[PDB]
Amino acid sequence: FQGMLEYKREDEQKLVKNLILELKPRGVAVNLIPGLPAYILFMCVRHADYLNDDQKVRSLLTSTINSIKKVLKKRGDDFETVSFWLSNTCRFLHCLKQYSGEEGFMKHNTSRQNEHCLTNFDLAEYRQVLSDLAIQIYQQLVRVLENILQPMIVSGMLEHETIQTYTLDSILRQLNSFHSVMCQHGMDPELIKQVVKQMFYIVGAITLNNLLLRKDMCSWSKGMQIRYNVSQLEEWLRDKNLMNSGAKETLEPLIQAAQLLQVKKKTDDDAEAICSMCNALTTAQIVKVLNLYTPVNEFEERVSVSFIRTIQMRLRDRKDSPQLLMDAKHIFPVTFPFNPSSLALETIQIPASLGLGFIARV
Repeated sequence: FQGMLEYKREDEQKLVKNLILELKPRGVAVNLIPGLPAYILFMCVRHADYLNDDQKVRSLLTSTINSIKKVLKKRGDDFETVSFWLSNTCRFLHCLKQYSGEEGFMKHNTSRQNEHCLTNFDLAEYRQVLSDLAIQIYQQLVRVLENILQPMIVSGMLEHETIQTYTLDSILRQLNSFHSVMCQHGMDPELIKQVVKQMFYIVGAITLNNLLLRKDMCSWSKGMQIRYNVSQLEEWLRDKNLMNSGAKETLEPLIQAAQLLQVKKKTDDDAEAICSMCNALTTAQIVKVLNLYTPVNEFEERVSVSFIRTIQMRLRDRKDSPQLLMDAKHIFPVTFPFNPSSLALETIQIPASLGLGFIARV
């Protein structure tokens, strides 16, 4: 057994139907072996390459890419399905690299993986197409994230009192559910990191925008509440070993506005402390918070106009962005760094549960 799979030309549509269109991401086999559809499809590409059959290679790659697009048009609003196919598209791309035969992708191969490289076809142009597809799938993934998270944020980060409708705990359970689905799917760790940064940004940007929009959100105690909430999100990062994901950093402007809500706002020293601390907020965002600041406790006092004027004067030369509200729909641009797999293709078994009886091991 050489780690290849053969199938008849006429069964190609049946092949992508069972491996892609109708393949359930919760299937027991694809859970035991994350990436299974990708590997099976790749072992199919290998046999077509071996036969030197250009029509068959062309046809299979096209049916594969088009089937993935078809699943995402149909079920693209379901996180599990999109996550599953971002992972498998990525893995398929990795395989085509790992086993391309190009010496640069061979650095981490075993001797036996090297024997499995493609020999007749340079598939570089397909790789580029696949990469672009993953970008689009990733963008869909983030939009699904945003759609589920956005109704949870104000209620859970701002309105619900966490220090004596959605709660912080709701948000944290969502984040967990997202994370564990991606882990189940075997998504690249480096890509999970980016999804997590993106999620933290959504949470942060929506919370901050509300501060910039509502007087009843700008008090000492809200600021206190926001810092407490953030520290829970940081603990979530810490527990997941995601402290170098960049996700903490996306919360920095929110943290500085929450700190802005809490500090002294009367003296020139207070004016100066604020300008030193708030290096991740624009002059516009700073001045907004100050203008909106409305005491909720007796120990809080109104920010005077002269104080605000003072703060504008100190930031006169800083040349900030005019930005006020943040785009909660911004997507940090993503990369898919090559991630070679240690799976031995010759060990791979096609589970009867996939209905692939019409393909043969070679």
